[PDB]
Amino acid sequence: DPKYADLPGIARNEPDVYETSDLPEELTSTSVEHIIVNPNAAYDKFKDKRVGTKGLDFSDRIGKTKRTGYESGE
Amino acid sequence: AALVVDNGSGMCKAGFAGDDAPRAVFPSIVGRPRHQGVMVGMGQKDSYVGDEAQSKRGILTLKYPIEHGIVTNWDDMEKIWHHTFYNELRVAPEEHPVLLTEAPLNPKANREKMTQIMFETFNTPAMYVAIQAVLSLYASGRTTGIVMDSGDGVTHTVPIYEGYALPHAILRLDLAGRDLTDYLMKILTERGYSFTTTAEREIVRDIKEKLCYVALDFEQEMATAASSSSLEKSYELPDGQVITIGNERFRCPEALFQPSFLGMESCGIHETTFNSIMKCDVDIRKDLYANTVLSGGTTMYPGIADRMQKEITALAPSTMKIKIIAPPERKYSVWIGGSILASLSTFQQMWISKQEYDESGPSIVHRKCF
Amino acid sequence: IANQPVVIDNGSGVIKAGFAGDQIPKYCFPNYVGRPKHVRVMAGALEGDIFIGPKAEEHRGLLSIRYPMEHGIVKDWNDMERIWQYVYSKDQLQTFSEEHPVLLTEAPLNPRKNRERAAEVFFETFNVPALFISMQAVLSLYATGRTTGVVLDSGDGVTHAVPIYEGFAMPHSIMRIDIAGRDVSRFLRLYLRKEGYDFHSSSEFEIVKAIKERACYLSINPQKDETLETEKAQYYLPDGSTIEIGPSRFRAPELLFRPDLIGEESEGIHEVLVFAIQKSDMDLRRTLFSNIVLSGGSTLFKGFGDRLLSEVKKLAPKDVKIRISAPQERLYSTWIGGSILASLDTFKKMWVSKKEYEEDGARSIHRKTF
Amino acid sequence: IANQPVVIDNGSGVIKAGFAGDQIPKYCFPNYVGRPKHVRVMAGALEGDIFIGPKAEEHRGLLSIRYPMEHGIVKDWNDMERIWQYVYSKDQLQTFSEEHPVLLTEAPLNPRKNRERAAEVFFETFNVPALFISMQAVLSLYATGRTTGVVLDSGDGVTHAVPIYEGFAMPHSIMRIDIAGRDVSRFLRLYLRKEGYDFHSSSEFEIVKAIKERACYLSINPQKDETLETEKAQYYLPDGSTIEIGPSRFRAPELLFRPDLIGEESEGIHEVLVFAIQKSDMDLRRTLFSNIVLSGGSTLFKGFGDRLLSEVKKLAPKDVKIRISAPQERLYSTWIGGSILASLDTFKKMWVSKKEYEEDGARSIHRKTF
Ligand SMILES: Nc1ncnc2c1ncn2[C@@H]1O[C@H](COP(=O)(O)OP(=O)(O)NP(=O)(O)O)[C@@H](O)[C@H]1O
Ligand SMILES: Nc1ncnc2c1ncn2[C@@H]1O[C@H](COP(=O)(O)OP(=O)(O)O)[C@@H](O)[C@H]1O
Ligand SMILES: Nc1ncnc2c1ncn2[C@@H]1O[C@H](COP(=O)(O)OP(=O)(O)O)[C@@H](O)[C@H]1O
Repeated sequence: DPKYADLPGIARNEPDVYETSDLPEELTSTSVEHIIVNPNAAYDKFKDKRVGTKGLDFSDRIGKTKRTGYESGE
Repeated sequence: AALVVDNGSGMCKAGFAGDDAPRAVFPSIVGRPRHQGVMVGMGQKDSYVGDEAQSKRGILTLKYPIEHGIVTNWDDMEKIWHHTFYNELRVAPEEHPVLLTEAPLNPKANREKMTQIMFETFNTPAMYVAIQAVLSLYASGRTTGIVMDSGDGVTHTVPIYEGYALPHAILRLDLAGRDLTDYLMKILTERGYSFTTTAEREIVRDIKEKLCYVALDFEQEMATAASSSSLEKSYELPDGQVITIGNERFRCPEALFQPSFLGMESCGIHETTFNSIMKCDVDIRKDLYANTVLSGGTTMYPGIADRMQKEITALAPSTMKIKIIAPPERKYSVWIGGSILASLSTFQQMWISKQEYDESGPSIVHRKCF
Repeated sequence: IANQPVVIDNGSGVIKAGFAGDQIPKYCFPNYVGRPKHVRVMAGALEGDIFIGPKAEEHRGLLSIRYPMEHGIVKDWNDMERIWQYVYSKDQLQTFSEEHPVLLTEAPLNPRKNRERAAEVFFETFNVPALFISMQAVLSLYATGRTTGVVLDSGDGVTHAVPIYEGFAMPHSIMRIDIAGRDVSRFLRLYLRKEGYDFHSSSEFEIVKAIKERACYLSINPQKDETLETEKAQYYLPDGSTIEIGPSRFRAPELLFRPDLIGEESEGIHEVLVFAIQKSDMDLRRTLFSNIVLSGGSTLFKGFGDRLLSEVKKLAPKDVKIRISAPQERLYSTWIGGSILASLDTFKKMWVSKKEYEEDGARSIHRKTF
Repeated sequence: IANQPVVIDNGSGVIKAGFAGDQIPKYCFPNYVGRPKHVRVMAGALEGDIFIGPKAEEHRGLLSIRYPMEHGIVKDWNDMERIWQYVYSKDQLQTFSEEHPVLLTEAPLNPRKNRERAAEVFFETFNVPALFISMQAVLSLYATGRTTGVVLDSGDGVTHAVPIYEGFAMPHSIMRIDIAGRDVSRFLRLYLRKEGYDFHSSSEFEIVKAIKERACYLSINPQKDETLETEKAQYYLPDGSTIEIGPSRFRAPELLFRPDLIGEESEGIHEVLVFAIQKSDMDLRRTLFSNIVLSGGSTLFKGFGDRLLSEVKKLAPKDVKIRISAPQERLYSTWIGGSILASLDTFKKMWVSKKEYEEDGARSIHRKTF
């Protein structure tokens, strides 16, 4: 205020701002069956399931016939 | 009896089918005077076209109707065709069928409006649109090979094998001759020589064509250009005033190989050709390397082939042999193709007649493209 | 281990991160590194040359977008490592990488060198206690809570179908195609240029992706809707400009069912599903048709289920019950599966320890990974 | 040296001097040298043949005004050195150029020789400890106290629009036009001669500038004020004589927004602002419309903001918020910005020492510019 009050080439009794007025489907298909995912229930179903990781090797090794990973959940 | 009319953004090349060179070659520009309410003298035309607009640059506002190979002002485009047919060629459009040229991957609206005007406004007996890149092969008599037809509006690379096009391999870049002119104006202004107006823009374009050349090694040429003043050449303007272009001479054409200078955020023209070949089939790549054709007038820069050879060779395999095909007559290579194709008796069947247009509609052009 | 394992869904579009037990992924951000292309002049301006996640989304206009991974294969490893560093940073999980075990979910039938290098980072750069890599299809079954089912997981990067029966997976019946969500966005961009809308910039391509998600429907009969005059559905761009998408809405996404449109010699998404089942034993084929599970974001197109069911019905045998099941959280199904598997005590035995990796090396990852 | 820096605004119209500690420029005088009209060979006449600022104002009728700077470019360097010597005189500031560093405000996109020669003067003619040239647009943002914002700086010599976002200046979107406050004074002098008031002498050109500064309003509808009979407002000269301005008052500055009316090949002041925003990325365009800052002396015209807002609104996209935040001290904003920048601790790194200039060479000023 005192800064531009001293100066001659200053806008006085003029508006500062010139501005404009302030202005203020597939998941619902019939064909597909819709499943609701409940992870709490899914955990309970798979909770006590186990796998046999002894002798496990998925790799493309030819030696020693065919292999099947995860023997049993004993 | 047929007419070949290339609708270039820079220059309009028109003539009769079978001719070696185009009969009428003039700039595709309309010049309207900056007239005030003050009275003007006699012999005053509301809108000047071609050589007249180039002669009276001082007062006339020059507006190109084609921007990046797209017709922005169709009313002015009709006036270019009207001057081409009636004045320059001295032939009625009702007599001869007209062969037209389109850039690849252009807006569908161009073909739709193009055919409407020729059949309705000019009442031509037949009209056929051709791809500029495909025509350039007829000029070289080659069925196999890629073409780099770089115009004033856009640059495109269309690989064709044994007369079969790979549409997925087609690449379009908006970088072209007109953008280089605007770049040259800016860097000349930084040197001292200021060019602002539309008339001055055309004078700078005429200067560019004379002095500018492609460097083999950009950094080494600029380092040598900085050291010695042997590359520095003088140019005489329409006025007595003389200018010394200096290092900016060879700096302008670099943008084609490094678009980062202009700020295109795209790959260079040498990278576009390589990228297109990589999109192409593995078997035919060898033949595309053997037959890399340069077309259009934007490849008339001295030593562009030398820079292209080095850059493509670096990108290409070490075992592969890279051969660039750059004939002396590249500028009129597209039109000559049109003349050869129009002359061919086989093409006689390809023409779309007025009757066919009336029966089908303007959609007929989309069906008979490729 | 007392510290919860971190689930990292390394998707091409968006990376979904969180701890095991969490109901939904807490931290989901786009999978790309944005670098500022414009020059910094003022003092107090934006700090850093690297922007990842919401900072990149906020100030996208300044940045140049660059995806490090394409079709589930890491192109730039330096960028991919920095994003994994960002997952652990104060903005994301804000935890030590050496304290928590990691569960990575890669697409099936990826290169061995990609898996080897990816693992090396999590043992060398990050001192992780244990790493286990899992398949996308297997995790989707844990989320759905079913041991038997065919999982058609059409992602942004890759589309694959893995038939799994009562836990057993037939590795020879797995079908993978590179064509995915990102290819439709590029294919739509082709139609936008033909209509006359330019989106050259990496930021403008992200707007094309937003346009695709907003306005694209899958036609039941493609040739019928292609011929019929389409309603020009208007979309409002971020700046305020309106674009008419028109026929491109349904012509672009058709790529998923017709790969010949781009010109790739591959099977359609509908052929991938049925062919994968046909490879399976005669006895199980009817059960696999009965248990079909959709996954991935690229299935969210309007009329996907209607079009897919029509195409599967034509290819499938007569008098077979075809039941297509869609989880409501299609996008989040894969991650939720990871959280469910990771929460299980059986997961502890599945781990490859840091010590185990150091002794055996890359072999340990190939031996224990599927 | 720790001594406070001296800010000097290189305004074609009025030079604004002062220290970085000062809140406002104390010393503001016209940027021209005043010499006696009659060539004085004899003694007993005006001695020194140099009158600057108040000395020129005292003997205004006797002297002949010659501006050394035109469109932000120095024509006569000898005169400019005398003006800069007057800045470091007993009359104004009264300090040693050897003790205090200097901050200059060079116009954008000037020739490199103008920048190099200007620097040479302050190191060779003046033995300055340190010199730093800064951008006029960037300084305005420091004065306003915002990083993001469009700066439409309409000066006496040059009018230029620079869009800057988060302290990043887009060099490709910058637009510069030579039609500035000086040209409006020239056009008003022509219109005043059409009213029947001759201003033949160079001293009388200052009275045309005084008339413009006192009485000059921009009409919202020019046709209504042209049709309406004017009050014919009288202006009083120092001698006592009156001038009836009439319709020339408002119909003179119209050429800023419509320079095609007189016949000047330019876009216009409202056009250069809109185009400069349109060049920027789609994400930023909306933010640039919502954040516009007016700078320079040729914005003090009565009803300037009202006319500009209307002309921008019609060109700008629909349903977009346009906020033109003008300060009260637009005329003195550039110098205040320089004082703030000089006051910042970051400036300590920005300026180049005299010793560094002696060793490195002239090129030094170009590399440190940005
Ligand atoms: N000898 C040359 N040296 C430098 N630049 C050149 C030269 N010849 C042509 N050019 C540039 O190339 C541009 C187009 O070449 P031109 O000779 O107009 O062929 P064109 O086929 O008419 N282009 P188009 O208008 O699209 O058909 C010109 O505007 C120049 O910028
Ligand atoms: N509503 C939608 N309609 C159409 N496509 C969509 C929709 N939402 C997302 N997409 C597409 O799906 C992609 C998301 O892929 P996503 O499933 O997250 O990948 P991934 O499984 O590899 O992690 C998006 O990038 C987009 O291409
Ligand atoms: N109150 C005013 N009304 C109208 N025009 C003015 C007013 N004050 C100054 N001007 C014009 O603006 C010019 C001042 O430009 P200025 O802001 O000093 O330029 P710079 O930014 O280069 O220093 C004057 O010469 C005059 O033409």
